[PDB]
Amino acid sequence: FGVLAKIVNYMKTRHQRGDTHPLTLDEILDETQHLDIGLKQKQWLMTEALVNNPKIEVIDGKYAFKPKYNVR
Amino acid sequence: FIQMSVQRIVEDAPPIDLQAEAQHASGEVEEPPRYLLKFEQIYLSKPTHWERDGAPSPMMPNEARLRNLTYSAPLYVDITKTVIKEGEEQLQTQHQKT
Amino acid sequence: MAYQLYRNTTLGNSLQESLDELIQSQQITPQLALQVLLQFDKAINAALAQRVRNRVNFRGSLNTYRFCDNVWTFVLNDVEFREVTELIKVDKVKIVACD
Amino acid sequence: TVPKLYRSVIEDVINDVRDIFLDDGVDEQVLMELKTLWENKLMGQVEEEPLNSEDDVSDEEGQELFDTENVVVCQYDKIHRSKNKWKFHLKDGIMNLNGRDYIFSKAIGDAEW
Amino acid sequence: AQLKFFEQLDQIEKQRKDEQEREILMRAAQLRLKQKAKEMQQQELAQMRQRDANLTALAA
Amino acid sequence: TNYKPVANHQYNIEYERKKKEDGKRARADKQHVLDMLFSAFEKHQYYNLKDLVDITKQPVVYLKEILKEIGVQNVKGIHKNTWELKPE
Amino acid sequence: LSTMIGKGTGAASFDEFGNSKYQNRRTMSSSDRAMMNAFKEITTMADRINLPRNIVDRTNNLFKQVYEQKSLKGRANDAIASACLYIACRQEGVPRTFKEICAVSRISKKEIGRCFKLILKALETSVDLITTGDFMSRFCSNLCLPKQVQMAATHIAR
Amino acid sequence: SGIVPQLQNIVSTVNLGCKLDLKTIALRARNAEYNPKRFAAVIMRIREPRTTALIFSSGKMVCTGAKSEEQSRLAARKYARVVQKLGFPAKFLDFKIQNMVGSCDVKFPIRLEGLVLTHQQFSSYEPELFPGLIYRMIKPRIVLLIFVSGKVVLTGAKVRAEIYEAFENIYPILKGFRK
Amino acid sequence: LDLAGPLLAFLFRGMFKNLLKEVRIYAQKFIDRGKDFNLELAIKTRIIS
Repeated sequence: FGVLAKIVNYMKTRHQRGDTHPLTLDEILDETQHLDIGLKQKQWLMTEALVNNPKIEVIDGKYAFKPKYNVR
Repeated sequence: FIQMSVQRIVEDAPPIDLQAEAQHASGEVEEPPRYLLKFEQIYLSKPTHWERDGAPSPMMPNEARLRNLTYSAPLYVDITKTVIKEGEEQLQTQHQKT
Repeated sequence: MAYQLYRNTTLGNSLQESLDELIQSQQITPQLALQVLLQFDKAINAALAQRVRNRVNFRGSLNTYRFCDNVWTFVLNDVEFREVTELIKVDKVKIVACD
Repeated sequence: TVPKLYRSVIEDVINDVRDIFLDDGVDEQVLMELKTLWENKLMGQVEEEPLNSEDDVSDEEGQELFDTENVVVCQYDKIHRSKNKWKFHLKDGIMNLNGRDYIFSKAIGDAEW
Repeated sequence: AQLKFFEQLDQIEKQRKDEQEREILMRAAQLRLKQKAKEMQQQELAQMRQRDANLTALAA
Repeated sequence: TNYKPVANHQYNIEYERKKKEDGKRARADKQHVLDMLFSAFEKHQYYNLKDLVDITKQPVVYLKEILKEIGVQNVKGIHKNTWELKPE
Repeated sequence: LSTMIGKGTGAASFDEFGNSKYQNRRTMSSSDRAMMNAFKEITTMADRINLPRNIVDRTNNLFKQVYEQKSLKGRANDAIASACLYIACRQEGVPRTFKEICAVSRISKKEIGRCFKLILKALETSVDLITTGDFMSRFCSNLCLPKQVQMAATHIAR
Repeated sequence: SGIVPQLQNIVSTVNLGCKLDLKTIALRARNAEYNPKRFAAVIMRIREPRTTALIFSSGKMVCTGAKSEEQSRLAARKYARVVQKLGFPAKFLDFKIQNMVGSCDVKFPIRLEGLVLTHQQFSSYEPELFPGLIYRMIKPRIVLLIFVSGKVVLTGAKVRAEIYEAFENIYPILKGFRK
Repeated sequence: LDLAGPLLAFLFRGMFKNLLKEVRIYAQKFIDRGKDFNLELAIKTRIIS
């Protein structure tokens, strides 16, 4: 679950890049040096619990658009 | 008063029990040490006056009257201190004539 | 994920070579090999800590030393390892220490 | 002596890895094969910026690269030095001198720099 | 492989029995919950313990 | 015998020896400190700065900087305003 | 320029759940509270070795001068108080050893000595060098030696 | 006077002008040690100048142990060149001698009691704390440790001239208290 | 009739309770820090006298 908040921080720096694009969890876990096993499944249960309260927006489809106010 | 009541007042007082407030935030299975103090065996010396040099000397009553000193005697208590740190060993150090 | 000192010795090298052979034969997975190495490190640390009860001495001269992350890397020359039962002479030695 | 300690270490290692071999679901024959192979394998410069004015101010760095000479790996409790000499309370550890291995509990060392 | 699936189902029954056959011992004096809590605590130690391994490998 | 002249009190020398042996907490790399912080938060949601310092074993200023980068202080009815380890 | 309030009588003084004195009185400033605590510590330390009140007053004045001068603001209060007590004993002509002052103060001998040097520099004053005869009376009396033995020891040392 | 103090230690600070990685320096250097729990810098020693230098991540370095100004500068340059060999852009900027220490003997016992009585404004003699008398000279900002055996140690000097001048000032005073 | 003895006994009861209270407080501070407080320093001699 802590690694999950770390993924949130990662996507926050991703916003900071400005190259935010519709993504998924596997590529982030790879780029953050973490694996894809049943651990990813339990942390994805936690991640969907996050999707129930993702003030930092994490939607399932085309997503990650956190800022409630966002133009450039 | 001096012979009985002072000693009885010292003995009647409950022993001092002290322990830390969950120090170090560790497993804390009674980890904070317990310090127990028990006062005993009160002793009184003869009236004594300590000079500016710090050298003790007997104080005669007339000298107290002339120099406006107070006619008093030192009061000493044996104190036993026990440390219980849950290390399976308790050490009971004794301090004589405090 | 342990102290990892004795891996770079005769014993650790032999264990690593055996694990490499089994990996080449596909008999064991690399994760299993790493787990075996970790368990070996634990067991060897415990064994040296417990079953060794002998006191040794040595003297000599120091030519280099390094320290980082609580790891000493002394480099001595013309060392004489003296023990009550036997004496050993060595031209050079490297002492790696950790704690 | 040292071989006997090695055999005891073998017993400890196999006992310690049995539980992992059960956890990972791998058959126990792996441990037997591992032990067999392991045993077989064992037995006036005003403008001072340029530093090139001095050369050969170092020594050969190949000693640490080689490491072929004798190597001692242990743990240290206290290490003191007083302006000339290095003093060593190295605790239980292992030594590799001339191939033959040595085992110790307390190691005391004095060296000069 | 089908037999291995059956053995895994048996291990699931064995863990339920062990957790519940004494979630009762605690009551007589939640076991699964306690185990989960214990597992949660190690994670922090493990990594503090673990990355030291990475630097020690670099050091030696 | 009372109040005998001593160079330094015994308890003080013991405490000083313990502190010297322990040493000052070192400033570790940002990545490892962040990972430890995230695991700590995984334990449960709310942490006080003092015990978080104990858990992380990092300098208070460095830990405060790293925590201000991601975490946020919430004023709460628990006892006081404390840190929140959730970045959002 | 302050006062304080008590319980008074039993009626409206205590209110809904025992308000007490409406409050707690809450008086003063740190530039005086720290000095007050230091004065209390000085009296305690002096009574531990039965120092006379004149030495206590000299110590209090020395501490006031040092505290207002503020070159030792970084040093812990008790160290300053202990060094001031040592200096007052030296100026009064009845020196106590640094170990003797440390025996009654929680501050170590090294810190007491450092603060003593700093206080000497801040006050721009000096203390007469100690002689073997200064400690003869106290040492002999604590050892319960006869007067002739004390005289012999003083003469031998001198 | 016929006596000249001899330098026993010189402290010099020089800025390399570039940030450094202390862990990398510790791993790659020869005689360097790095214990961030104990001290925040890296301690390195070179035997040929027989000196020790502390290297900080800010790029500033302090060199101590040199018996001469030239030895101090050469040792600092050698440490900078070692760091440069480790790949860093180390330079030699604003090298300066922060402190110098000298020692000498007057060859006669000295009555420190009379000395402190005469020069109480500059003297500080506390046998409880330290057996040597501490003299704080004003015209040169030098602190002198005078001992009953006659040994005199001077410290706090930026240049050798300060050491020599301070000894020249103190020698007649000491001659006035010869035991 | 309360003579000198009983009156001084009452006063000494009060002051010894206060002395033990002060020892409790002073030792508790050091115990919280983890230092092994000195008993002689804890006793405030001025209270009784």
